[PDB]
Amino acid sequence: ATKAVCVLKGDGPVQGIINFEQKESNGPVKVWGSIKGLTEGLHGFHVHEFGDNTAGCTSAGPHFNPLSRKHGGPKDEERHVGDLGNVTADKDGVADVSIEDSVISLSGDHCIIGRTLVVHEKADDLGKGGNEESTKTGNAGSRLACGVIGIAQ
Amino acid sequence: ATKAVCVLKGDGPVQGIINFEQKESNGPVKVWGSIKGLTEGLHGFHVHEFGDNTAGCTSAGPHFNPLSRKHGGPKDEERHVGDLGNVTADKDGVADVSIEDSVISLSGDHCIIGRTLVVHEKADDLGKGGNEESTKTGNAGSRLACGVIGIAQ
Ligand SMILES: [Cu+2]
Ligand SMILES: [Cu+2]
Ligand SMILES: [Zn+2]
Ligand SMILES: [Zn+2]
Repeated sequence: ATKAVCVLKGDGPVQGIINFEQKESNGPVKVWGSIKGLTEGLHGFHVHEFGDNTAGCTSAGPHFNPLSRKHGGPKDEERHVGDLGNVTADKDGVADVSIEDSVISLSGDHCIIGRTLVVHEKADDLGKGGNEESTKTGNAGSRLACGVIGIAQ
Repeated sequence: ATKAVCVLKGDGPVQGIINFEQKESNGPVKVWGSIKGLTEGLHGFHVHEFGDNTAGCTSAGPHFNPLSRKHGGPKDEERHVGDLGNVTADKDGVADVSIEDSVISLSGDHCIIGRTLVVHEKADDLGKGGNEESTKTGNAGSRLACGVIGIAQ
């Protein structure tokens, strides 16, 4: 009955709280919460490798990718472990996050705990961009707000 | 060669960066870094249970204590896993942290990764206080600055 939580923060107005809940060690992880201060529309949303906030969000490194694969959408089989795809922001800048994912986990090889969650400038093209970069970052742009994923009560 | 890192931050002037490095899974963890904005003298210094920063440092919960023991100094056998004792601050407010500890770990049962590090108002009395509270918190007072412990490169 594992739970985790993460406080997203950054240099600008983007901030929020995102919760994690994995009922069973082998099972899927529900991800939910509310991010605000976001430019209206789609935003990239990924778990990055390092829980390092030394030099801001940049220190977090690249997309969490322990199985050494190419970038993709969450439904895609060929994806990064940390590729949680997009989150959608409404008029007044709020994004009411509600994802459910089976690749990430709060335990084991795929353990995201102690690593960084990151919301992004532009939308994640889910790897279907055609250019070189789309296969890596998703062309989702700069890092607006981020936070280290922590064990929750 | 597992490494971790943590950015200590808070409501007031206290801030800093603390590094972790465990060369071997079964071995001790070197803790080092630099905290500043500290009142001159001793300060309590502990790993708390939860990586929760929702409602500030208070969300972190109590001292990390999976073996259900009483508070103590780091050298004491009867201690909390997360009891790293004290850190010393010099005149100009700076505390050059350099601990080495064998109870905490960056892997397994004692895994501190994904949990919160916390620097304190007063000094930790290392459980020798005689009162009720010294057996729990170390009488080290309020939480000045804290941060979630994250996986580092
Ligand atoms: Cu990303
Ligand atoms: Cu403490
Ligand atoms: Zn990716
Ligand atoms: Zn304690």
